Amino acid sequence: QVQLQESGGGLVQAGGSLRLSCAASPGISRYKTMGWYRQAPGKERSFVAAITWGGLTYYADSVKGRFTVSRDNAKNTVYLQMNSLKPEDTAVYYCSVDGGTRADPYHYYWGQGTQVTVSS
Amino acid sequence: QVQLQESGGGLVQAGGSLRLSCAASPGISRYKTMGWYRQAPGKERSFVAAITWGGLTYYADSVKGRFTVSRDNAKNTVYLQMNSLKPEDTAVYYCSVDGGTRADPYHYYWGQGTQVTVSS
Amino acid sequence: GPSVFLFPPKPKDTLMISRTPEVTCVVVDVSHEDPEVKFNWYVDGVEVHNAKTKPREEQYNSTYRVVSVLTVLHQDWLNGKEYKCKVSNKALPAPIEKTISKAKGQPREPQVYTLPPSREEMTKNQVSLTCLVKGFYPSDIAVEWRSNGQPENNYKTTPPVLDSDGSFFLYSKLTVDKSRWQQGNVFSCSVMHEALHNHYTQKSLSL
Amino acid sequence: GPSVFLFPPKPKDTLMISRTPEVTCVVVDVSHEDPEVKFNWYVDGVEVHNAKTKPREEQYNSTYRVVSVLTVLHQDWLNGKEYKCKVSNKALPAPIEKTISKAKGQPREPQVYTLPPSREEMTKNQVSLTCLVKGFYPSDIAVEWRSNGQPENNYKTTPPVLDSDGSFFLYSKLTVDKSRWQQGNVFSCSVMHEALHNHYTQKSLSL
Ligand SMILES: *[C@@H]1O[C@H](CO)[C@@H](O[C@@H]2O[C@H](CO)[C@@H](O[C@@H]3O[C@H](CO[C@H]4O[C@H](CO)[C@@H](O)[C@H](O)[C@@H]4O[C@@H]4O[C@H](CO)[C@@H](O)[C@H](O)[C@H]4NC(C)=O)[C@@H](O)[C@H](O[C@H]4O[C@H](CO)[C@@H](O)[C@H](O)[C@@H]4O[C@@H]4O[C@H](CO)[C@@H](O)[C@H](O)[C@H]4NC(C)=O)[C@@H]3O)[C@H](O)[C@H]2NC(C)=O)[C@H](O)[C@H]1NC(C)=O
Ligand SMILES: *[C@@H]1O[C@H](CO)[C@@H](O[C@@H]2O[C@H](CO)[C@@H](O[C@@H]3O[C@H](CO[C@H]4O[C@H](CO)[C@@H](O)[C@H](O)[C@@H]4O[C@@H]4O[C@H](CO)[C@@H](O)[C@H](O)[C@H]4NC(C)=O)[C@@H](O)[C@H](O[C@H]4O[C@H](CO)[C@@H](O)[C@H](O)[C@@H]4O[C@@H]4O[C@H](CO)[C@@H](O)[C@H](O)[C@H]4NC(C)=O)[C@@H]3O)[C@H](O)[C@H]2NC(C)=O)[C@H](O)[C@H]1NC(C)=O
Repeated sequence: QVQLQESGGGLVQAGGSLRLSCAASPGISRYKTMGWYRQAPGKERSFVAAITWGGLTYYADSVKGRFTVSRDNAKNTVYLQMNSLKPEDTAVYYCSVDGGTRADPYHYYWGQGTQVTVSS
Repeated sequence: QVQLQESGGGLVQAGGSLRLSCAASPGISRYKTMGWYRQAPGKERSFVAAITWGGLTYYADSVKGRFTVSRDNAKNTVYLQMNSLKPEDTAVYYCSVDGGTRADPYHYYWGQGTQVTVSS
Repeated sequence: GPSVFLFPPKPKDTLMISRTPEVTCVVVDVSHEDPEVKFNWYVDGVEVHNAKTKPREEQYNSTYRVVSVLTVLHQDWLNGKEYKCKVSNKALPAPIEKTISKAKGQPREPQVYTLPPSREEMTKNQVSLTCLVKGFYPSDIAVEWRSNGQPENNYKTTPPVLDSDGSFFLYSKLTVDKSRWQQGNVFSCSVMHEALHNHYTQKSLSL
Repeated sequence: GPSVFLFPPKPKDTLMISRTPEVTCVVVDVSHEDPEVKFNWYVDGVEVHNAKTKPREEQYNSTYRVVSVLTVLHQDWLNGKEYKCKVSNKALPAPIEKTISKAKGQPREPQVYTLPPSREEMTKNQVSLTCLVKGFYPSDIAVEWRSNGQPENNYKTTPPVLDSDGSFFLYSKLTVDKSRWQQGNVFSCSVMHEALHNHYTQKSLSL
């Protein structure tokens, strides 16, 4: 079928660093854009980052400078290098395949989500 | 590699009747619409008739009632039966395969053109 | 592949009880090899089976278009419930999501002002009576002219325009015989909008 | 399948010697598999090699957008010359053609009227000065405000609207501090259109 599997969440500390990974079924990712979103309990989805097939990168203001997204086009995986993690980064993170235009994304596929938790 | 190839043009007398036909290579016509256009010397390529994959027929006002379009889906050929012709019909007639909407056609492939001449 | 567009109800339809507003889900570019589509409708996530779908729609380009219309009750729409269309098609690896709802943000009531024809229009055979309607949110609104209660048909209204503070304005133009305005007739600009309390407001204009 | 959209020059640019008008050809949905795009431009059938082309630009959705800009002679556009953009791309069996032109039909000169703020608006903090512009064809038009010579920027104008006689009309609303209006300043609604004498007209508005 068509799936997205995140990996790499877990427990981290304020000022620590985590690297998420996201693996896509063959094809569903080709020539398409991948984004990272996050979801804290009771609140909604934030854009986090995104990278296009050509490599252009987009970031939410909350993570600029701190997070960096990256992607190996031929290996069908996208990464989210989170550095210098802070107390509100705690949420479950999802990867996706995106269309539309940054103001209005269209989500083709969603990942299952991985918990990232930071203590103080 | 000839992809459209009309056949049947020539010289006719006013009030006569001619059949144009047009056969497409396999595939290029599959699930698509075929049209007939014409061009008089010094004039512009103008719509004549069209027949859809599903069978809807469209005619320019100049030819309503006088011409009738038809298409054999299994043979990838379209026919244009011209009846009661007069000198203003004299032009090079082209078959085509079309997209877009009757106001703004997109032509996938064009025929070679066949001269039809009506004398007085 | 097939493409989906989801349309809100017409503005008049949301504002009068005698009309029936509807949400419309359009699928274009559906192939001849796979012409069958399934519609699923969800009102705030819970499925409803009340929509009516019309037969396929062969286009000029030999593609099929399919439309399904879900009638909606006025109060749901004004109260902000979300409407969701789900389109499944064998030429589509996954179903498509479209969700539509009333515009978000605090509603604000229109202000109505009438402006008489410019004295320089008085040389013409007809004069223009203008209704400025400003300050309202969301953009759905009904504006008409009447005299003596019965309607007036030679009028035109502009689309809503975003003003610099995020609310909307528009203008309505009624043309009458310059005799009519000299005659001494009273004309009325009558407007309905969801933020009004007494179902309408009107302002009059006369020589 | 890539798509092409073809855009006219800005109305003011076609009416001033100091401005340079352009037609713009936009090609969307250009794949990474075939990013190569060729533009051919034809003015009433005659090819020109004068168009200036921008490098491709990937969008958020991982497809390319390529634009080609052709400068135009003012008189050519006003006189009805046809402009044609021809786009070829390997994902595409035959090139795409789009053609643009000034609208057909007898030009009609705009009438311009200025309408003071309504009486009932003078209780508000700012007031609205209205410029009604009607009876013109084609719909291309430019509207600005000036006071004492210099431009006035807190204005908004509606799109043109089709009237019942085939002409167009619009309104522009300039909002000024109502201290200034009762103070007695003079404001001007300035409009350019091809059917105006010397291409412009102005009407003033004061207490
Ligand atoms: C990936 O992401 C891409 C980038 O975001 C995205 O590109 C978008 O593609 C769509 C097509 O799918 C295209 O939509 C068209 O928009 C036309 C108007 O575009 C204006 O305005 C928008 C904002 O509203 C701007 O973003 C555009 O850049 C463009 O701006 C203009 O730019 C020029 C040149 O720079 C300036 O000079 C202008 O001043 C400036 N204007 C403004 C307001 O800023 C619109 O006309 C098109 O509609 C026509 O085709 C439709 C078919 O979809 C019909 O339904 C509709 O009625 C129109 O039909 C046309 O009607 C004409 C007269 O009415 C006829 O003469 C025509 O022949 C007829 N054409 C027909 C029938 O085919 C259309 O809506 C977006 O513009 C484009 N965005 C950008 C930024 O380029 C991709 O879609 C994304 N792909 C995927 C797969 O997701
Ligand atoms: C084969 O032939 C087909 C038949 O013509 C042709 O289908 C045409 O396909 C195009 C593109 O796929 C599609 O274009 C869309 O048009 C939307 C508006 O459609 C209106 O108005 C047009 C005329 O302007 C009518 O022709 C339509 O039928 C439709 O009529 C409305 O119908 C409803 C119910 O029937 C009535 O209630 C309405 O009153 C009536 N309106 C009328 C008559 O005026 C337009 O919204 C779409 O644009 C949006 O999506 C684009 C993505 O392509 C964006 O680029 C664009 O900027 C718009 O973005 C949207 O913006 C919204 C807010 O403004 C956001 O909320 C959305 O999220 C955002 N969506 C995005 C980004 O996806 C689009 O222009 C035509 O409508 C369709 N024609 C018909 C008749 O169905 C096929 O293309 C042909 N195929 C091939 C291969 O050639």
